[PDB]
Amino acid sequence: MLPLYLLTNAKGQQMQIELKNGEIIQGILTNVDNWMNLTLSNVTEYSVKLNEIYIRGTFIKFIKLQDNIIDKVK
Amino acid sequence: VTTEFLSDIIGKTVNVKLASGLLYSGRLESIDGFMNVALSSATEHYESNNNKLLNKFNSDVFLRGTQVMYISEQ
Amino acid sequence: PEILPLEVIDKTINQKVLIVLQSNREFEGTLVGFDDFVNVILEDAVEWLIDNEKVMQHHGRMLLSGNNIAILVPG
Amino acid sequence: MLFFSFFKTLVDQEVVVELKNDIEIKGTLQSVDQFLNLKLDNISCTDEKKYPHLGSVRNIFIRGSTVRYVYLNKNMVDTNLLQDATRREV
Amino acid sequence: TPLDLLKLNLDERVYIKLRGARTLVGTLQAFDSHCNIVLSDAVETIYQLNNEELSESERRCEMVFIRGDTVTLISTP
Amino acid sequence: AILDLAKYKDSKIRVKLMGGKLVIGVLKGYDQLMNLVLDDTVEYMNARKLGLTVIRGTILVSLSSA
Amino acid sequence: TLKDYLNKRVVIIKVDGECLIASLNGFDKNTNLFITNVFNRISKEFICKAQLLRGSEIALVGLI
Repeated sequence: MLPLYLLTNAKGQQMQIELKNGEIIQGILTNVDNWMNLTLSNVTEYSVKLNEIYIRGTFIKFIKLQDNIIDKVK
Repeated sequence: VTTEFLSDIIGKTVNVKLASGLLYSGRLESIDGFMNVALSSATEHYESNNNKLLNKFNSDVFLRGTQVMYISEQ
Repeated sequence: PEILPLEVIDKTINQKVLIVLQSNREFEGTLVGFDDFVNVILEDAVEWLIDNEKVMQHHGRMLLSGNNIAILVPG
Repeated sequence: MLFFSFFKTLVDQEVVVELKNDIEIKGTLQSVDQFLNLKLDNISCTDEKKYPHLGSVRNIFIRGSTVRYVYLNKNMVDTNLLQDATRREV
Repeated sequence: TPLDLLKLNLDERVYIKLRGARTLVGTLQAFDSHCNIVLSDAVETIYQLNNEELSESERRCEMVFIRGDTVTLISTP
Repeated sequence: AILDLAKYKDSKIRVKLMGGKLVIGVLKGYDQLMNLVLDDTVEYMNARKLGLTVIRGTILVSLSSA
Repeated sequence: TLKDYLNKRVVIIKVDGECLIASLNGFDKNTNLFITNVFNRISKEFICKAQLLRGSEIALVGLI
């Protein structure tokens, strides 16, 4: 099935996001839309603790999904 | 307003800068929706016209939409 | 209720404005007009290259394209 | 739609494709789509250093944006038909 | 209009500039709404600064397709 | 919209832009396209203070609370 | 199209530099690759059991 669909399914799961600039962004997913604009809660980034963040779709390189992405979603 | 401006500056000598820093000085033939410029008698320069002239083009020069940054005039 | 960016832009017409692009390049001058894509009409703009270098002084009306613009600062 | 058509017309064609990040690969073009992607059969060598670290990969899918050129010969491509098409369009 | 203007120099020699300092000279045989170019009888000239000195690299190709993302300027020599 | 900006309004937010940029400022206005209107704005490209500013939403990389 | 590439191990090279060996399990029109059992080509370094790869990054894909 689709990646977007999977993302939608996994609402309230941990995922480490990587951007084009360099930084690592760890957080639990809250909401997803058609262009993959990722909103995370309980957010922490690396080379800073946050309550909530907004992440753009095009700026992402990849998303390190957890091992139980098939078990929880599907 | 933009459209009006475009309409106005047809058949005038215009400074057109691209993303790389190449300033094009020449007579404006035409321009359309995505900001694709059509110059004529163009004389390209690095940054400013006071600096050295690299190449000269008597024929109708074409500047692409995504590359162009602004269209000024003398 | 909430203040729109478009409204702000409109308000800044016929006043001095500093338009910062995504690259380390800036433009300072008087605002004439705009549209939905933020394709700014800037009268007598001064081209700055930051980190400051004065590039070129424009004597006319500059159509600043809406792709490269990052920040718009009235005054 | 002109360019897509042209691409389609080049079905089954051994052609070299130079990508953005110094990757030059030869192959027999199979499938063509709206955004101008290339699936090439039988990947062969062009240069020694530029050609990437592959070996057993016989079928690929090139992302249409990352291609710099599609290196045709003078006996492998349309021209004034394309011109005509362009003229017809606005 | 600009596109239309480029219909004149079809089937004659042209000068095309790309991103990455890649000069391409041939004859214009194709373009479209996105400015994808196909040159015949062509010859490429690659400017490449290496080891703090200038050095051109000539790639001779009697035909070449060019994607519109790379294109910057089209003219005549 | 997925990110409601009513709670972020009248509070110091930290926004990122493309081409190596960082802009901290108090969120005064917003819209559906994520174009912001920041008051008390300070760009940290070390430092660069501004007055009332308008941030675009076609190159808005990231946004967080502060 | 990447319909023949589903449920099969594939070599995927990015725009920046890296190359990944992994099982492709999903695709869309924007070339966002849903991938399982991720590994690096040169390093042979296990990143993770599942991930999403954005279409902007994909320079090349290869069936194997």
